[PDB]
Amino acid sequence: ASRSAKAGLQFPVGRIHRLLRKGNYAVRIGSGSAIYLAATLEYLCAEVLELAGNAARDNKKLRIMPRHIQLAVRNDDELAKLFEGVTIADGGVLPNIQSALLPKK
Amino acid sequence: ASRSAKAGLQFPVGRIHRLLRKGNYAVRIGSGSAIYLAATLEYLCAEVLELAGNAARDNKKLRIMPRHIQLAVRNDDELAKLFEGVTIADGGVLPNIQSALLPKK
Amino acid sequence: HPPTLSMVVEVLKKNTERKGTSVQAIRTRILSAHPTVDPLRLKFLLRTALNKGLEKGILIRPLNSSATGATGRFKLAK
Amino acid sequence: PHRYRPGTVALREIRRYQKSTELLIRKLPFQRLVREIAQDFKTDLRFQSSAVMALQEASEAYLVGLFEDTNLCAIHAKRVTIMPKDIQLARRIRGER
Amino acid sequence: KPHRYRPGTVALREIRRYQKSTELLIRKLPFQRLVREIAQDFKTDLRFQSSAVMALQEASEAYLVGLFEDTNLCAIHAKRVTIMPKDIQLARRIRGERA
Amino acid sequence: RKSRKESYAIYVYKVLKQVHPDTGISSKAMSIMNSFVNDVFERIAGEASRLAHYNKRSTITSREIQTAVRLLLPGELAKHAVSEGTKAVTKYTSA
Amino acid sequence: RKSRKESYAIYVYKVLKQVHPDTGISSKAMSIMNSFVNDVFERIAGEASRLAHYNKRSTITSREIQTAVRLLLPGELAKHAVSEGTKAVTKYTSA
Amino acid sequence: RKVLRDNIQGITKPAIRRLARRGGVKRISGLIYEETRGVLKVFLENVIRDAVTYTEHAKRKTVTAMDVVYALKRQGRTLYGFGG
Amino acid sequence: HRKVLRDNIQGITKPAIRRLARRGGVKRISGLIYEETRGVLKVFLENVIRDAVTYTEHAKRKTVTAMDVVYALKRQGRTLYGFG
DNA sequence: GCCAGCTAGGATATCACAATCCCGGTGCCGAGGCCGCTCAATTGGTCGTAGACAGCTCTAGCACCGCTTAAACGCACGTACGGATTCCGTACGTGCGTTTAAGCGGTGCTAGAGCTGTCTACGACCAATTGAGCGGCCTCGGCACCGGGATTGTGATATCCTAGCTGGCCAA
DNA sequence: TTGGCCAGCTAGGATATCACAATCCCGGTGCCGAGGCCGCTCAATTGGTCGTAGACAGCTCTAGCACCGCTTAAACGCACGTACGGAATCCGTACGTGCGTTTAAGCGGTGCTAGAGCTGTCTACGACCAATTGAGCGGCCTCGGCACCGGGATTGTGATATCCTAGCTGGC
Repeated sequence: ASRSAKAGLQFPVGRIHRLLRKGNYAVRIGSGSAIYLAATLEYLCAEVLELAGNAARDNKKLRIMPRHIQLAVRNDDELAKLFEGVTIADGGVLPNIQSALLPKK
Repeated sequence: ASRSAKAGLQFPVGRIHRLLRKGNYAVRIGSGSAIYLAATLEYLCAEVLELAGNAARDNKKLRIMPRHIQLAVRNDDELAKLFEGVTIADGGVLPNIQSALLPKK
Repeated sequence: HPPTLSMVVEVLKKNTERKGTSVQAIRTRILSAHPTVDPLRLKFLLRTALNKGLEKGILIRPLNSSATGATGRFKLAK
Repeated sequence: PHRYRPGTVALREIRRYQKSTELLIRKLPFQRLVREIAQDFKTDLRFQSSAVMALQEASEAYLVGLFEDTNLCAIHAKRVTIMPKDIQLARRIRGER
Repeated sequence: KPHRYRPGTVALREIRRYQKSTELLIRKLPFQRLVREIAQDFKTDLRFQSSAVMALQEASEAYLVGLFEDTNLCAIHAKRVTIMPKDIQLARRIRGERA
Repeated sequence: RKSRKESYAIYVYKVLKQVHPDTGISSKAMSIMNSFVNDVFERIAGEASRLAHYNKRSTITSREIQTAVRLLLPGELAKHAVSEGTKAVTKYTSA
Repeated sequence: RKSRKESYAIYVYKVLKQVHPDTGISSKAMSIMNSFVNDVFERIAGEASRLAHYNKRSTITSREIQTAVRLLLPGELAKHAVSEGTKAVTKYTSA
Repeated sequence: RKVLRDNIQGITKPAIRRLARRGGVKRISGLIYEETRGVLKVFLENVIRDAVTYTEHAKRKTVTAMDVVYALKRQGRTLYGFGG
Repeated sequence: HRKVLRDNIQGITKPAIRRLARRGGVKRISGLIYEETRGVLKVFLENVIRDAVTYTEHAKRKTVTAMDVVYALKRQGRTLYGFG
């Protein structure tokens, strides 16, 4: 059976494991390491996907639009402050307006 | 005999070679690669040392002072523009004055 | 509060500066002189008042720059 | 006849272009540019279609990101126009020549 | 009449004085004890190598100065000879320091 | 045609079920997600590999992994993610 | 005491002869030079290693090295340095 | 093939309009745009160079998008959405 | 008996920040600067030591070597020379 | 009521000085230089294996053509914001003058980091199997574009209200 | 007669008024990117080996920490004072806003090539094992450049004295 089932997870732990062997990082690879990294990736995908959809039904689409990923990463510090040098194809920019730009009153 | 002699060089080509093997970069290492990198390091040491001394006898010392390395890297674009995130212990800063700071006339 | 030229000649009397009083000094002394000045027209009202005090001869000019009669220092005629 | 006040329009397209994500330049000039600037490094080069897509996307992203910085600089300068001096100032601060 | 230097004289004077010298500027003891508190929160009872705190001070001083000259450019662009905080967070944000 | 782009697509797409069983996706966004995860991967890998070499180990294991993750990930990510990995490893050893 | 800091010190210090047979050195500066060269080393190493993995090679050789060097080094460095490496490799193969 | 020249004006004056707009700036001085034409023109230099070096390393003479993305990511300019 | 220190952020004195800025080529400074600078400094420190201590404990050390510090600095692109 | 001397200020040439640079000598220590150990280097034979070469096809890069409109380009024009001026207020430099606490040197404590030796839990190797994941084809339901009305928001106007203006009325 | 009181003009500013078009929100459609489905397969999945990298226990000594007495000198507080920053004004222009004319790039559509990825073939070279040795590292001794100190040269700064010259008050 699959360790992923034995881990209850979605990424192929043995596949990441071979990535490590042909990742040319260390000569020796502990087993649980791959599981642990897989769980990390589980979670990371979790926020990014969920909050993209969060934005998604906000302008009420049924499917994810890279607009929405772009916005999704914009509104959270913990994400953008993780993703500085990150530029997104067809991402666009978050809606920001500067105050003094506005008409006086 | 030493390849360094057979290369006429100053850095230990076989030593860098073992660095590569325990550098965990590739499973396979071509021989001339180490020689080539050694020559690079030759040159790099050449500019840095020579121009530090260049500054050195300028305020006329007999020995190199990290002041002088700091200055040495400052005056050349090709070096500093190589060495942005580089901070030097007891380096200090190059002598720069801004114009408008001066008395008017 | 009376009309503007009265305050202008008043602050002329109260300011014994050797070069008189700058349009800056004129305006700031006017604004520090009365509260009901309606601050939305002091610059224009005072500028026109200075023009009228100059053309009438009420205002005399110790030092100014040409074509900046409204930008300078004035004195009362005596 | 009917006439708009200055800048009101400007703000309109500010919002317009801050809503969508398309490509803001015209292609053929851009790929032309890519070609000659490539010429200087090797003769008779060749590009994939997607390569220039990445080129334009990175380019426009870089330009808009530096533009907003220049805008901030002007805002600092008690200022609503962008002047070259603002450009060099921001460029210096980010530290590229 | 005691002699007086007009203002900015001493300014430019030890601008040269410090812009030529190289030693450490902050008193080491206050620095290191500051380090000790700021470390305490993350883990208790932490032992520090002598060289480590000196490295900290070196890097910190480099960072602070490097920010300072940039703030200087910010202020001069304001046609001002003084630094004000607004310059500081201006430069900080342009560098991209989210805080 | 005899080639394989061996992405992560099925995986992340299967992910987007249990949180949002109703939502769709764009292919471009899908590609961005793939590129994303391969990124976060090899940065974690680079971190840990540098680490063990410092520590003159030859082995990569979950403990140095968890440090490296607690290194790169800023904020409350560092806590929830490590917790999930702990529990995941925990149930795995349970056979 | 039974340990070895196996620096590059003798090497760079022997270097500073043939250019400046008369000049001295500070120990701090000497350490900075060591740290320097180990830096430029592992950055070159990282470059080349990334390269061959792109190129699905398993071998690191002077050719990919020379590209990587021509990559990182800006300006006329890139030319003189590659020239020196060429000639050095050249005489080496001459046995 | 033919050698082409001077399409730098090809970044047209109104294009820098659009860029300004997405940048959220209101009004512009004239002297910007050639300066703009300056900065853009340098930037491509720094990347395409790297890109072509990537290409020729693999003994290539057709530029893949992958070449571009590697060149960018080395410049701390990570871009997503194109291949891997 | 364990030493717990408090509010030494003020320990950086008025002339301290003065002289530092003086290195930076500034002659004229506001009194309102000092407080944020010490705050500024503070955050940078809380940035560095954070990973550094994790580095140290990664080794099961509870004394910090300079190497921990230098690797920390390295990680934010703040390369320091001379100590390792 | 009108002219000279007074007087004030302002620009320019001149002096004093104290902060800085430069010098010779002193001593001090960090840099340099020699000697002894060894392990991490060279050196030689091997295999097998990634890599060089060679040929093909067929996929994508590329030239080219026609068309269109949509975007660009050149032009008036004015207004609204930039830039130069002044100035007044003060938050600043800056130069006493005191005090502490930072440095510094020393000592005593220790523990915690590090090196030594031990065992063993576990991780690659390898052969064998499969079912899970790739991709290729089809369908369909979400959505981009088209067209029309409604709301807000903007720009101009007419009015209201007000303060100052200017002339009429009355007492000195 | 005439200057002050008054009262109504007057002009302007503030203010509410109305008019339009820009976007938004609504429908409607064909269009296509997502998705379901099926077929192929290769990395994953098991089990056993065997080795070995790490885990633990057991020391020692080094470096860190804490305590202690001088020694300032750097810092703090404070007085004084001015030159800078805010502010505000005023003038000039240049760039946004609109218009009218042009054209050139998308597009789409097609014919055309070469070069990229594929297969298949040969081999040189580097990982590997064991032997050998000397260059490198540390350890020790040393001495020659330097930092410090002290004792003159210089000068950029702040003050000063001269001069001039222009607007006011005494004299004739």
